[PDB]
Amino acid sequence: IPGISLNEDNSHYFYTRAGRRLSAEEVDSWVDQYAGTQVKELMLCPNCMRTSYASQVWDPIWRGYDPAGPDDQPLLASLPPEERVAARGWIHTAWQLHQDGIDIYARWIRRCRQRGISPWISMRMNDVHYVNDERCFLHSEFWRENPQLRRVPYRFAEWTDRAFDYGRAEVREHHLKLIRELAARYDFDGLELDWMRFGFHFRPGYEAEGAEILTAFTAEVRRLLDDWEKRRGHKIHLGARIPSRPATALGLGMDAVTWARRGLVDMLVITPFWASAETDMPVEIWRQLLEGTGVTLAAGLEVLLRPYPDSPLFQTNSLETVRGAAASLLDRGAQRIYLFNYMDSQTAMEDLENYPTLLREIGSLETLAGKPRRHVLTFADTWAPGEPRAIPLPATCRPGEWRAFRLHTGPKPEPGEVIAALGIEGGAIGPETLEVRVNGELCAFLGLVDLSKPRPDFPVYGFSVPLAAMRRGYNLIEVTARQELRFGWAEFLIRP
Amino acid sequence: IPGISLNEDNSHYFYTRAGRRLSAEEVDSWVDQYAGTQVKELMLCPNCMRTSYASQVWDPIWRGYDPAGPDDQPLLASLPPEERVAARGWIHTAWQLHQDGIDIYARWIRRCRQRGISPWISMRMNDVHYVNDERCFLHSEFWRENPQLRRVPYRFAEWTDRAFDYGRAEVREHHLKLIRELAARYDFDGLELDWMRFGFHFRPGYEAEGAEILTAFTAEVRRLLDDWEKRRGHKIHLGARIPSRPATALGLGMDAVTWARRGLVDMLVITPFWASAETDMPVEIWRQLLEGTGVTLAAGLEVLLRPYPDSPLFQTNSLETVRGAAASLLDRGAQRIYLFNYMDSQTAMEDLENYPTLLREIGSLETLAGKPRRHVLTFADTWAPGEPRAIPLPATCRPGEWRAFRLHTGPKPEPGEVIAALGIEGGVAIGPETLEVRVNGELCAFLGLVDLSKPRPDFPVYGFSVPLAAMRRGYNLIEVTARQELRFGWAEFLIRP
Ligand SMILES: O=C(O)[C@]1(O)C[C@H](O)[C@@H](O)[C@H]([C@H](O)[C@H](O)CO)O1
Ligand SMILES: O=C(O)[C@]1(O)C[C@H](O)[C@@H](O)[C@H]([C@H](O)[C@H](O)CO)O1
Repeated sequence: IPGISLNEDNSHYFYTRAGRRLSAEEVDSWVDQYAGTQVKELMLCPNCMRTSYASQVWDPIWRGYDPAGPDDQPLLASLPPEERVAARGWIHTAWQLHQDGIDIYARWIRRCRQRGISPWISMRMNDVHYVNDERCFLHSEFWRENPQLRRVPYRFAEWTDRAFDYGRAEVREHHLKLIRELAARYDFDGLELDWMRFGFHFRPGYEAEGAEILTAFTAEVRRLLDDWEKRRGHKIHLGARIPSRPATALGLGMDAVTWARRGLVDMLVITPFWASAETDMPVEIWRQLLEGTGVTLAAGLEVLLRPYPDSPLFQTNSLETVRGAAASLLDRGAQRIYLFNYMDSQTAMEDLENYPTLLREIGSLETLAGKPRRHVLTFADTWAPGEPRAIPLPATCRPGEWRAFRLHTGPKPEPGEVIAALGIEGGAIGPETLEVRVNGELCAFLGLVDLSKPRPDFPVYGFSVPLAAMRRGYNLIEVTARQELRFGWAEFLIRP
Repeated sequence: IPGISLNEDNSHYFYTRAGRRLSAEEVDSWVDQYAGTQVKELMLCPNCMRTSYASQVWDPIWRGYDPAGPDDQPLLASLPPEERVAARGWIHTAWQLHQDGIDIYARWIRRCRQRGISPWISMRMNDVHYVNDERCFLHSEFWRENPQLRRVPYRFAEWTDRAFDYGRAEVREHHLKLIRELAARYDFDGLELDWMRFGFHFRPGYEAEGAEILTAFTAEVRRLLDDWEKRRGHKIHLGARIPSRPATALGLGMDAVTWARRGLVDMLVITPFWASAETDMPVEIWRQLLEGTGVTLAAGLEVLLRPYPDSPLFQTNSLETVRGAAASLLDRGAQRIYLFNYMDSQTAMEDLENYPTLLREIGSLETLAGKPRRHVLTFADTWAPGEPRAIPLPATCRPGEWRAFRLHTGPKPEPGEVIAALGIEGGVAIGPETLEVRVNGELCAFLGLVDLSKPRPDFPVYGFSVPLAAMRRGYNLIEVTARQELRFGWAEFLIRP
């Protein structure tokens, strides 16, 4: 009964259905796969710097597009020939829908309402994909012509260096124009301000003035949607995506506790940016901060599952690791599981065969109960400028030294097997090279563990955990090495 | 004004006044030095595992002591000779006070009231100094006979591995006996439960059950003081020292937000353990957490000022660096600056001549305005078991890479000089263009080598002149890129109005 909020990105549908000539019936069929699942809300993203619909205030993705022309036309000249094909799929499918008199977002909203799903619009507030290519098709002409509106003029080390500065009245006006348009065009249940595309909105050093500035913006948005409530005759929700820790969120000019205490929002999605799902987020701290405000707190998953920022492995979550992250977060008081980049194809779990089951299981502790789950150690990808970073892996243990890893495993396990699994990097070990304890109790050596994906490219060794040692919430692995060893992977496997 | 809370530890007075014969008048005079300062409360600590007063429920520090005997006597046997002298100064002075019918805490409490100072008792909840020496004088017999009550039986790698397990009913009862005696013997304005000596109270992995346990314990302390409030005829406050970040505080079984919301405590002191003062603590998050509770939030300073955990430097704060910490934390909304280890001698600021000035300035922005201050980058020394650590220094910048440091420098500077000062390790001297330095994106001019007064590193510190208008209220962001590989070991803002 917490349920699932699921995000469809601005590009996916147009890329993956490219070359078909979609009937209204096919377009509608896309909502149906989520019908009768634990999905309460579809968060339909219509935009990056450009819209995928036929906007009158912003650039549609096809601004500059010659439908009858060759791939190397001006709009696409800047990509290599292979990506021209990919990008033209998105551009051409979205344009061809428009020419057919099909508004994909109005169709999806109307289909959502018929199948008993609450339809949301989620707006990217500051997308910067491929801003290293200034002639790139998916940039607004507003962006292209106003380099003086970028947050970091003195350097280009990162895409977020060329993000819009919401410190500028013209940047806030530009984004308010789209919001005004979306609220007039579409009869949604909720607008979501996706601050986490890409989370960086201000000059470095200006984030405190920043926090005042996004609070006043969110209030003007709330007052706008109030007026539309009278025009639509129903309640219209305002939500926001924000970083996973309060100090990083406030540090990036997002004071959500103020937004919450003032009734500017009624839903908040704590999340990482992209580099990995966080399996461990301070949900109970947020619940205390948000107490009495009646905001829905949603715990945001990402599709990738990676042990540390510099890992060369890029694989996704499986049903077992999502079950792990969901069991844990629901257990900490998350009032929704929010999925991002978990779409029906291309950007999606690698075990796509299990997507129907996933959408029917991870919205409730009751449906995850007695089901195999995996609780993997990852990291927070997002930090405020100069904010000290806390990255648990990789971690070297010298001989005679102790290291501890805490992992949140949500509800006390059902009867069955519990394994503490540790990945060792650099080419190793015997049964006594590690001494392993969970909550102080000695674990038996099991041997090499045959992990299914996601998995590291180095040996993972299993330690058997006395079932009685396992506790509700955090469980503490404490290891000592008799040989210098570097860990690059840690999880609990639970098999009821 | 927010003002100052100042903690007197359980051993300092007895050590420093050793061999004097102390009359009631001299004992009282220890308070007077704080009279007319910005100090509002003195936190009088009467205990480690042993009491410094003549307890009837716990071991006094002199349990086993032969007053007439030599230094080489059972109680002191375990120390080497030159530490016997020091320990014995504490033991004999605490004992001799008692023998003369002087209850030092009763005299200090009484004298606090005469001087307009609010008198508090601060209990050490789980002191573990020298638990490596099971024979040591300062351990309780209860601790010595009951190794099965310790929080980590399977290794000894840290003093906190031999701390009491507050998950045991026997450990709670042992600690509640002292509290019950403290409330009956001393008519104090408040009790502080100092959890932060040494912050580690539960078996590894038991910290969530721990959280319910310390809330229930706190609640019995409040119910006990409610009774004494009727007996004594005035309000008695209850406070706690807890970690500096709410995540770390809850991960060690301290759920202070529950204590506040339920009306158990009316002062929380956020603090490091010891290894350094934190110049940067999330005061705004704590104020949001504590909103509408009426709890006083005090920002805890320690006397050491060190740049990273592995630093071999062990220099203290100066007046300039406490001015800096104080300006910053009051400007974020601390309702008290709380001083631990800033005593009148031995455990003291190294520039001790400036102690009277410090006590009349750091408790208000008004008394800090117009004064030179230093804002130094340090680190948080305390982290919950398995909790990932965020430690900004040292930081290595490769040629063409950028590195950011955020330092909270409180109110916008008055007109004057603002220096971003950066210490570079590894026996390198840079040029004026080896570093490009920016503050809130504005290009800083090269000043040269800065002449720092202590605390200072033992490597060169290079000054960058910051345009005044660039300096912002609160956090100010140093961004640096190196044209040669460098390691930073120090960062600070110097503000000279
Ligand atoms: O933001 C993202 O994490 C992402 O959703 C990932 C997805 O795999 C990719 O196809 C889209 C796409 O790059 C944008 O929609 C273009 O604007 O972006
Ligand atoms: O905890 C501390 O930081 C400290 O207060 C520091 C001080 O410099 C030292 O003298 C005392 C003493 O070690 C205890 O009082 C023993 O019980 O400890």
